[PDB]
This record gives sequence, C-alpha cells and structure tokens, in this order.
Amino acid sequence: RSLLKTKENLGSGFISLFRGKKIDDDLFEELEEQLLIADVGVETTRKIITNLTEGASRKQLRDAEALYGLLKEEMGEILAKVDEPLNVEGKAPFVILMVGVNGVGKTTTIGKLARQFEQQGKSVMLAAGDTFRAAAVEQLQVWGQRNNIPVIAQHTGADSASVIFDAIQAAKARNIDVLIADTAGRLQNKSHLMEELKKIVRVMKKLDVEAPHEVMLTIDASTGQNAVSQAKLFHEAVGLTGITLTKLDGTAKGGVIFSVADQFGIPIRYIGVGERIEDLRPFKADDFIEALFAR
Amino acid sequence: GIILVLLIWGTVLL
Amino acid sequence: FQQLSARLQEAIGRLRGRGRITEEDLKATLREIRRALMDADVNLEVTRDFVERVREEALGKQVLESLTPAEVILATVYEALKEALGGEARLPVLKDRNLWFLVGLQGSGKTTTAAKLALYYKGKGRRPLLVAADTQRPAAREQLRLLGEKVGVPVLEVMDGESPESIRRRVEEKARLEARDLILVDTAGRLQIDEPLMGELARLKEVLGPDEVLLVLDAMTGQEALSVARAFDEKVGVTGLVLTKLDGDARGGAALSARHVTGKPIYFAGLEPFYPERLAGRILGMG
Amino acid sequence: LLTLRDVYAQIIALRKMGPLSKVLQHIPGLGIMLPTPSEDQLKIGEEKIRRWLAALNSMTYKELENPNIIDKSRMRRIAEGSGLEVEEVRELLEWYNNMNRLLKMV
RNA sequence: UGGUGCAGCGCAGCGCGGACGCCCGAACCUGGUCAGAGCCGGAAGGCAGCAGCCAUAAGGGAUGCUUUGCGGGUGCCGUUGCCUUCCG
Ligand SMILES: [Mg+2]
Repeated sequence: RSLLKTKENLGSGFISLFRGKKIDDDLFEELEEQLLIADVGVETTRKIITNLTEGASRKQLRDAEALYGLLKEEMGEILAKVDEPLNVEGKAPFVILMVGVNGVGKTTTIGKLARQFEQQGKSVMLAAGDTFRAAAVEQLQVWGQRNNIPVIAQHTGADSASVIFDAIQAAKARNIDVLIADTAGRLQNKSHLMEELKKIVRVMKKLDVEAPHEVMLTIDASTGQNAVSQAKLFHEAVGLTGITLTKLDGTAKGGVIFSVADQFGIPIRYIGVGERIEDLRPFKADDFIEALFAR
Repeated sequence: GIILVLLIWGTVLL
Repeated sequence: FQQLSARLQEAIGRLRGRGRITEEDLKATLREIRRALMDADVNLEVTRDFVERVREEALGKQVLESLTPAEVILATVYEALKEALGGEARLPVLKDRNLWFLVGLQGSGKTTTAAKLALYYKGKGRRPLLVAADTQRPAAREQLRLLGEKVGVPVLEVMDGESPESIRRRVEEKARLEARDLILVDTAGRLQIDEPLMGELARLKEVLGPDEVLLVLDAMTGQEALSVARAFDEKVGVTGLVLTKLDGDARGGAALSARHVTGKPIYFAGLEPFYPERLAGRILGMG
Repeated sequence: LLTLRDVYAQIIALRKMGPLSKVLQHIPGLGIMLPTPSEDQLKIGEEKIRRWLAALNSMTYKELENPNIIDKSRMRRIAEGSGLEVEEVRELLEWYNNMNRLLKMV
C-alpha cells in the first residue's frame, strides 16, 4: 500500500525495532524516541508508553517482540474513537464548511469529494467563499464549468461569509443535495479568522437552523507538527466536526493522525492516500491500522 | 524619551 | 532568526538529559531540523547536505554512546550553521585605487547600503566616493546626495542619458581633484529584472572595469533573493552579496543557502561586516 | 509612519501600519516580553477597531483643547454622532485633559 | 412808503434711523456635501449621522455720484400775505 514510507517507523517498523530485544527501561525509551518522529505528539506518545508498560508488566512479558500485539491495540483504539463515517443524506441542501490554511489542499479536496457524491447519485453545488484568493475561485469555476457543477462566486473581495448563503438559497430552489463551500484560511490574524468563520455559522441559521451540518477541516499530513498547530487553531475558532488528512502518502510522518485524533478527538471523515479521486476512502480504524502494521 | 510610553499604553484599558 | 532558532533550540531540547540515545532517535532530530529549514524557505539541496552533515559528524563523535547527546548535537549544528553562512568572516580586498558597483533591485536598501559602506571605510582611513549610475530616474541620484550629505561623503550625480564613456571621464577627474581611493558606483534599481537594464549594467562594467561587484539582496525574501542573484552573476558578474533587513527576516533561507547556491561570500550585512561564526551562535541561543 | 495639532498628526499615523508597534522606536529603554502584546490582534479581529478613534474626529479642532467647556449637552452631541454612548464619551473627554496635563510636567 | 425780523410749503446739503450691496457670524435642535466612526442584513450594496467645508438667520462693523422717512444754528434765490417788537 501507499504507506511503505510510513511503515518505516510504524507498524512493520516496530518489528525490526523489538527484534531480539528485552522489555526494559532502555526498551521503552527506544520506542518513545521513535514515536516522536511520526509527529504522533508528546502527550500522545507519553500516554502510549504508560499504557504499554502497564500492559507489559501485569501480564509478565519478557519478549519485546510480543509488544506487537499491544501497540496495535492501543494505537487502534485512538482512531476507533474518531472513526465516524460522514453521512450527507436526508438533508437538502447539505452545507459543508471547508476551513483550512491557504495552500493545504482544500480546493483540491473539494473537487475530489464533490466527484464522490455525484458518483453515488446526488447533485452538488460549489461555492468559492474566499474571494481574496482569485487563484482558488478561478479554479473552482473553470472546473465545475465542464463538470456541469454549479459554482457560486462574486466580485473579488466580497464577504466570504455570504458566498455560502447564495449557494444555500439557490439550492432549495434548484434542488441540491450536497452543498460544499470554501472559506478563508489565514493564520496571520487569529482573531480575524475566528470572527470571520464564527459570523458564518451564526448566519446560516436563517434558511436552515441546522446548517452548517459539517465543519470539515483540510490539513496536510507531510507538514507534521504544523498539522497539529493548525487543527488546534481552527478547533478554538469554530466547532469542528470533521478532519481530513491529505498528502499523507509520500512521507514518514503519517503518525500525525494519532495526534489529530487523541489530543483533539475530532472524528476523522476522509483520508488521503494518493492523487486520484478514488484515493480518498472514508476514514476507517480497523482498516488503516490493519494496513499500517501490515508486514 | 519616555512620553507616550505611559500614555498610549493606557488607552487600551478603556 | 526567531522561527529558525525556535525550531532548532527545541529540536535539541527534547534530548536535554536523556542519557544514551538510540540510532532511531538520532534520525528524529535530523528530520526535525529538516522541516526547520523547509519552513525557513531554505533551498532543498542545501537542506539535505545540512542534515547529512550532522549525520556524519554525530556518528563521528560517538553520539550514540555519549551520555550527553544534547551537547554533541549542539556542537554539530553549530559547525553546520557557521559553514552554511560562509565559515569564516570575509571582507573585500583593498589596495591603491578601488571602485565597486552597488547593483540590486529597488526596495532592498540598495541606495541606503551604498551610503553606509562609504561611512564605514571612512572611519578606517579610506576615502570613498558615492557615484550614482542611474540616468533614467533623477530622483534616484537625489536620494544618494542626501545620504552622502549627512554621512559626510561627496556624491557625483550623472546626467540623464549620459554615455558610460562620459561618466568615466568625470568619475576619474573628480577622483583626482579630491584624491579618492574608493568609488562606490550605485547602479540603477528596478522592481523586476528586465533585459534592457541588465544590458546597461554590463556595458557600464566594461568601461569603468571594477574589481568586486556587491549585490544588496533582501533577506525577507529567502530563496527569492538567490534567484535574483542568479541573473546578475550571469549577465553582469557579481563577486559578493550584501543581505539587508536581517532583523525582519525570521527564516534565513538566503543566508544558509548562499555559499552553496550562488557560492558568493557574504561580506557585509544590514550595517556591519557579516560574521558567520557570530550569527551561528545567535541561532542556537548563545549570541 | 499646541498639542491638538500633534495628537491628530500622531493618531492618524497610528493606523496605517497596524495598529502598529512603533512604540519601541523612540524609547531607548527595554521591553518586558512578547506574550503580552498578543492581545492587540484581538481588537483587530473585529470588523471595527476602537471607540476612541470614533468620537475623536467627531469634535471641533478647538473642542479637543479644553474639553472642560463640554457639558451634558455637548457629551450627548458627539455621542449619537459617533454611535457611542454618553458613558463611552466621558472616558474619552476626561483623557484629552490628561494628555495636556501630564505633558506640562515634561 | 421803504428796509430788517416771520411763519407755512416748494428745491440741494447735513445728522439720525431703516432697506440694498460687502465683511464677519450662532455647537447641535436648519439644509447639501459628509474622511474617521457607528448601526441594519447572510452579501453585493444601504440606513442614521458628528467635526471640517459651503450656503444661510438673529445680532454688528467699514463703506456707498446710490434709494427712502423723519428731523433743522444751510443758502446774497423770486414773489405775495400777516404780525409783538426793533431800525430809517
Ligand atoms: Mg561582455
């Protein structure tokens, strides 16, 4: 699978780590120093080491290679708490707040994700919220222009907190199932980003007292620690209800998922493991781990 | 030297 | 470098008092430093050599057997940062008569630096001479006069559309009546790099025939400044680099990827002589 | 980038850069820390800025000199005209006198 | 017969007052324009609105072969009539 470079320090990586090793203080240390590499998180790793020592002591373990059946369990429960598939049926339209720092993969995810809904059997309407970034709006229009996908855009510089409304109002009349819309993502001004998005969720309660329904979060994986700082910012800004890790394949820092699922607990929606639209299957716990440790 | 240092630094209070 | 240092300092802090480290742990810090350079807008190629350098040095100092690895790694990175800046302090050569050009883009303190360089050697016992080469925008030569009027250095303003030959005719005369052992020719500056400009700079160099060509680049751009120096050194021919606004820059992808990419030694820096060894310490939090 | 004329020429330059931080340009002294001026970006988040810069320009270029002449009929004046309340005006009026005061002892 | 002194009108001038023209000009409660700011709504876009500026009352000043009313120690002007007193 496209996780070979990720299994260099995780899953199959532990095999060549505990190979001919004896469970001891110097053993756990050699493991903790390896977990802090995949950007798993200091707090997360620290929690795993403790939960591991207790389990590798109250059962009498003298073989480090036996720890394999332990980490696979602990690290498996971490994602099991955030393993909640995304449902977009019943509601019409279905607003999907897309937050994230500029240049992460938002515009890219919105395209692939949109091709998934229509493939199942439902109309989708885009909405170029962030007007300041013409590089994104121009792409969102030229794209849906050939895919017969309706895109809502206005004058460059307009209120991004309204670009979504136009899509919602034109969804209840044009009959639209899924409604995806992007927003601004600038960390230069924390406060602004907060009030900006906050003033978006407080206004979408006009046409639908339940909208927005999902607050998707597009964050890059290869970034590592950055993916943690960003998610932590958007978490304190608005009420996140979904996160998607993109560009995970191609870097030995895929362990970041354990940091954006434990320290936050936000149920991961989708996961990126390629470049094609198909390479974005829903987040699965008993699947990612089964392939992560896949020898 | 030290003029508005103790002046404008108090406008944010109110 | 705020960001750069904040990333390196903590990168080693995680190894502060952890006893003997494993081979896998050593690799951690290596990558932790890589990203510290990536976000700092540092050349990819330079980023690798930087990490690889620490790899060999670490294993060479027996870091996997040292009780205090935080000390070995700290000394290792220090050697990398110092060499990445130039290794040892370097300054332009001085002799009988000197004359250099202050080429660079507009908005990088190209004119301001030229005025500071004149005041520097002035206190060392030299005799500089600010000479504007700009013949398009009269305002360019007007800004040089004011700077030279405060520092106490004579400025020679050229006429509009004046041929390089006519310039060397006066620059050599004014340097004889006042006896000038140094002539700082401040070429014209523009926002972007155009062929017409690169052409006039080359011809002006074939006439006066300087010794060294200093290029005042902006450090608040990073690799961008490196790409800009890739043109002047091709069309004209620079010999040194002068990075300014180092305080505003929190990255340093142009100072750590200068001796490698362009290969041009950084003499001065925005103003006092650039000290690779000194800056190498401020990055580790000891300067 | 005698006093009233200086206040305007100063405050006006205290917007085209931030709220800037040039407060450390004419002060040879040292600072304290960085985790403190972080609360400056908070007021920037809002679509607005401050209430002071509001009723400030809503006054005559002579009423700022001696705000003492201002009564209950003058406070409500620059109150509704700026959108602020009578209370938000007092805190502003009782300051114009402080600047012209503490300055005398300098 | 006569010379002054008359009164009441009719022409100029003078003093005063009242218009016109010019200058200045009341915080707002009058108007237009209204940076900054504030308000309304999901936006695009508006509403309300202060300082300054412009125009304009009440209330003043300088000046005006100009215009009007009234008021008198102007003037050798022509004539008639009346009258206390004075002067040939
Ligand atoms: Mg040639």
